[PDB]
Amino acid sequence: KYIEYPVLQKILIGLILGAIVGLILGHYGYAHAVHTYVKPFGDLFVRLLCMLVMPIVFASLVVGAASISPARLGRVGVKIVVYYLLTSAFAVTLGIIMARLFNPGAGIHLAVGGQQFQPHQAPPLVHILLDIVPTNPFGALANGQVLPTIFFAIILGIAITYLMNSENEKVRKSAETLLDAINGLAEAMYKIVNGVMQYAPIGVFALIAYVMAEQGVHVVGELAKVTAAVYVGLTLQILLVYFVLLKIYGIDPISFIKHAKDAMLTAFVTRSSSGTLPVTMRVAKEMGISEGIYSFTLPLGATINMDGTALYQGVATFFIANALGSHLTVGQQLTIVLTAVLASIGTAGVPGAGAIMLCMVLHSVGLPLTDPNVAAAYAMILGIDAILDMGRTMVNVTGDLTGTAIVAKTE
Amino acid sequence: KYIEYPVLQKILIGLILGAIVGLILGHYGYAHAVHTYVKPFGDLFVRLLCMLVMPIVFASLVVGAASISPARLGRVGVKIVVYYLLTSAFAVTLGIIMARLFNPGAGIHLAVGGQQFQPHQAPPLVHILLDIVPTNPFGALANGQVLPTIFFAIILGIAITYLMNSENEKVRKSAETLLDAINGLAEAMYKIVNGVMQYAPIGVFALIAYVMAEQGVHVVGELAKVTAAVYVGLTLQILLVYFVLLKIYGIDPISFIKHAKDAMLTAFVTRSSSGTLPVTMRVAKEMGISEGIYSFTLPLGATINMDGTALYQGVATFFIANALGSHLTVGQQLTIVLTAVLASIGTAGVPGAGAIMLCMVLHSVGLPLTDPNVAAAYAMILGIDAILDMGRTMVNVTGDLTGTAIVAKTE
Amino acid sequence: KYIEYPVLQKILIGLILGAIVGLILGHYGYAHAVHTYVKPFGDLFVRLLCMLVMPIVFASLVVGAASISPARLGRVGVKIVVYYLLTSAFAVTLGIIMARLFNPGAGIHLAVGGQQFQPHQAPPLVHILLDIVPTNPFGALANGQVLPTIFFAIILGIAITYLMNSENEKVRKSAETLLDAINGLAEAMYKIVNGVMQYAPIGVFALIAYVMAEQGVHVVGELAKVTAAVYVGLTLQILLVYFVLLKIYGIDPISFIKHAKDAMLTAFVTRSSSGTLPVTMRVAKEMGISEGIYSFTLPLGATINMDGTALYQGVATFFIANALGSHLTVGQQLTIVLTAVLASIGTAGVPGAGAIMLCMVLHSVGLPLTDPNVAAAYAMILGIDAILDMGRTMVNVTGDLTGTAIVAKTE
Ligand SMILES: N[C@@H](CC(=O)O)C(=O)O
Ligand SMILES: N[C@@H](CC(=O)O)C(=O)O
Ligand SMILES: N[C@@H](CC(=O)O)C(=O)O
Ligand SMILES: [Hg+2]
Ligand SMILES: [Hg+2]
Ligand SMILES: [Hg+2]
Ligand code: NA
Ligand code: NA
Ligand code: NA
Ligand code: NA
Ligand code: NA
Ligand code: NA
Repeated sequence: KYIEYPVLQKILIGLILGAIVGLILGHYGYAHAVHTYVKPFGDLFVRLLCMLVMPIVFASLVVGAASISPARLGRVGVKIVVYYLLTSAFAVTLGIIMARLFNPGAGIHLAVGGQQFQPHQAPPLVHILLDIVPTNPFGALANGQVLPTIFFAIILGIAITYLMNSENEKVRKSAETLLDAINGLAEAMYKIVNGVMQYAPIGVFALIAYVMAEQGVHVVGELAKVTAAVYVGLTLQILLVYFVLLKIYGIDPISFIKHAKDAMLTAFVTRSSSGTLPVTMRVAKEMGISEGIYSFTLPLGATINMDGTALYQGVATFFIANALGSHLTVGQQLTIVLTAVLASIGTAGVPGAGAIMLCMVLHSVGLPLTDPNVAAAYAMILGIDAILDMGRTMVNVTGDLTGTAIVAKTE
Repeated sequence: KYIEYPVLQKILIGLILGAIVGLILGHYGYAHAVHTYVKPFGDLFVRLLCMLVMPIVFASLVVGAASISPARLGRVGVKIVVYYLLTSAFAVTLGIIMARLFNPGAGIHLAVGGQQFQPHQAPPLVHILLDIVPTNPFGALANGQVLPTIFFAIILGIAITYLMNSENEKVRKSAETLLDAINGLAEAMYKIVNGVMQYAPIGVFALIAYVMAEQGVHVVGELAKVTAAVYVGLTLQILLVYFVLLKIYGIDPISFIKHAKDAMLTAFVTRSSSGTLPVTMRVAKEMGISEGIYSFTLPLGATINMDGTALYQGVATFFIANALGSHLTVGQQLTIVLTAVLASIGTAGVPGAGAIMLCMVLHSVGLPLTDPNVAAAYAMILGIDAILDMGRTMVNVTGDLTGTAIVAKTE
Repeated sequence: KYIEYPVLQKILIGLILGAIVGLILGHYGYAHAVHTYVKPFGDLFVRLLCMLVMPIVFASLVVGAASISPARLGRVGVKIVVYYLLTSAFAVTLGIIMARLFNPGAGIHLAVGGQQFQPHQAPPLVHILLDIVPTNPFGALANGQVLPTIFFAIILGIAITYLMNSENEKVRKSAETLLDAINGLAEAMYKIVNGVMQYAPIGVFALIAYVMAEQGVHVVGELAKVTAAVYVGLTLQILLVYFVLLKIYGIDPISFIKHAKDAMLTAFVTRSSSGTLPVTMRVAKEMGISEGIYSFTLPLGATINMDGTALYQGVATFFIANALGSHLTVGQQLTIVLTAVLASIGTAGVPGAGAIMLCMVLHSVGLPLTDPNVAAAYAMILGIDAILDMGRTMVNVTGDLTGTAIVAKTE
């Protein structure tokens, strides 16, 4: 093989290179040829990711839950925790607002096979609620059907914690192992993501290659018009959420960012919120942060509190929805906010991360990728993920420090 | 929230309070209003429990099996073990007899939606037997289908034990962990039960509230006429099984019970056979019981040997069956005995315990709760569970001591 | 029970005894009586094995994969590993050639219920490839569907290894447990096989008993005509593969076998490649083998590198195929080679081993045992497994030593 380059550029090459190879084929040799020999690889890629969606949505939440089991965290955390949720809860709320002013997709409308998309009527409100509670975890889990799963995972995780406080040692010990195994399953699923991401370059080249053969050039407008909605959203996040809640705690924002200057750029280029933990802690002290404080929060916000992603999944949803020609009904629209948070708490904080947990938010809100259109749209954002992933990852780290700094203030 | 009362009364309040709120609505505002705003909560409750039914029927038996893996128990146990089964095997056999004289349900007959219940013809005997052996554990397990599951769990558990005797240490160690993880899954599922039971008060209030709006008052007769069948069954258990097998071993029954006086009342009020282990052992010595003897049996009979429940599940089945208008065919009727034992060996020995493992015995014997009628009946017993649960739990503990005392005699 | 004999003979008795009881009923009392009271037991047996097929195809490969995770093995192994695959890869390639000259089954053609067998058209090549990648591991696994499973297992296993090299200790530790649990699941599934094999005597008696009542005596020709294809294949394996690659490394083959004389006969009679490890190592030195060399290879080739089985599963497939009247299309025919290897790397190296992993190779290549014909054919080979199993097991061990000896030469 030999293929050793820095995946980041190593992927941007497929993106920029795929777009051109796609367009030239815009005219000339009809893309049909592309939809036959090129797209197949773009699909292999798309599936390798949906593969993971279940095992991670599960293992990922049983662990996430246990890392917030009230009570199971000093009240030094209770504070920080309430922090992460509200930051992320708002992060998405903001994303929807960007989706509003910016109508990414709207106009990009596609009917794939010639037929358009239409969702199945939601069962009576009563059943929609009772359905969140799986009737058979194994089953619900066995065959897609997210929510039910999420629900069971949180209940499993939070339950495991209380076993750890069990007077009995066998019990206290069993829980430790089981919880240990789950985790690992999830932690192992990431190795797979990282691995898959090594194929990202080829896959991305196929996806965008295809989206260019078809859809003409109009997609470039929508794709970029999407990115705009994201960043103008990410920077708003920081400016309207961070600085606003930093001057609220007598913290100099300006100088603040000058210290996180290394923690941000690091995460922004590596895209590995997790792999950028050391650089996030070095900066922890540098700005006079108490040891027992960033030693606890920075490592927790590395997986949880990915408000940078929550904004992503918020806008991503409206992109798909608008591209298909469907209008999200407030209710499912507020389901995104509720979901995106758990979906973000699910993200691994690695290259693939974000995108993968998007399916979680799509299956919920009725937009199965098993559908020609949805899968056709999803394949677009998944192609420009890298771009959105960078600015994404950066906010994730920021939110952490910005939380750690504020928690110190009142501790 | 604030809600801190002693669940036991805290639930009896919903029961007694729900019945009245139900009847007043007997006349006046037709219960239809109830079947619309009240029943939904009674259902949330009913599902939270069926949820657990699979993970526990599995983890619960893999562990139960390993705790009886012949050989894997001193022959000091072999004795005690043969004891528990036969006590429980008969406990149910007795329950069926109570179901006989007392026809709980019979006359309570309901057709829910207006249609009546009718079971699917059982496949040729040949297939019924071969079917107990799952063709794909994961599958069989994934989507309901008990028996197959039970079967695989026992085989898994008993198998794990033999790995622990493996000369090789890696093998011997692996088995230890895996077995450790399973357990925990089950031990964790109980935390959930306990949790769910914290909702019991609300749920019960809904269930019985509904059963009173409909069915008029005739249900009170059947419900109580059921309780009778149980207790007059539990006391018979003790009197015809315990005292009979106590005077058979030169053990003074009268005085006997005077010592277990604290172990019984304890379990009878806490309803936590497990949580009542310390009080069961304090009494262990008090009556001159050898250390190495109650140190081994009392802790084993805390989970296994729940002959108090086996009687429950025995009568419970005939209640449902009679309420629907179906006559249990001897064969499925003897299936209950065979099932109820494993179902009791599955019970956790906690508040929820009993009822939850009932579904296990229902899915077997063809009475899926996924059915309007069955689910309608089940919802009745599940409403008066607390009452039956107390006298239940008490016999569970008794059987333990009554076994420990006899095993000492011959050891 | 009492039943304590040496399963090996203890089974040959059922085989030889079943055949006679079958034929006498050839004439006289039509076998219909047999297909009603005899076959049912032959089926119980057949299912007990298919039961295991999934849990083992999974746990079995996650472990197998981790035991070859490149890199995760000294380069002292890389050598030995490349060895096992190529030996087994060719072992099967050879089996197909035996299936060619010998047309086991061809002529044995059956239509069970009166209808013949016909496979479902394979989806477009594109989908056949993308389908190997499961969309939902849990699902794919939950309900049969091998390949997808295999694929995920290898990716899980190989992934776990890289977690063990993780700087972080928690990560490094989690992977250890999870990997530990999986293994055990598989190691436990064998206990079940061994157990099931204790029923082998009865089961085999039923199977062949039936195949004799029907099919007349013509089956004896095919059954034996099959065995021939195997052995004349196993001996060719050794002579054309081993001796050829032994004189290639200045190793005296003749004398060679005189030392493995005990390691072979041992494995040949016990049929437990694994249980014959000690006798394989005693011989390790005896022939001047470096400690650090057979201490690493012999224990690895005990589970992996079962080229004796790979030849089995190679011919076994053509037996079934020919018996049904279907011609394996080169492509699925080369799928067998690719599958048989993983299928052999799946075998446990115990009595049942081989046969059980055959289903793995059948589900792949479209020949579900859920089909009257396939299941009818499979039931024949499964009846004479013991015979093929012995000569099988022997080559498995041989390949090990023959690999160890050659790796020492160049190390
Ligand atoms: N990979 C990003 C998260 C995401 O893309 O969703 C990170 O490093 O945190
Ligand atoms: N909860 C009871 C058992 C049951 O209700 O089935 C106990 O403590 O043993
Ligand atoms: N049981 C054989 C393998 C097989 O039958 O496939 C062994 O000992 O290696
Ligand atoms: Hg996906
Ligand atoms: Hg239930
Ligand atoms: Hg099989
Ligand atoms: Na996350
Ligand atoms: Na974060
Ligand atoms: Na139990
Ligand atoms: Na008990
Ligand atoms: Na193998
Ligand atoms: Na071998």
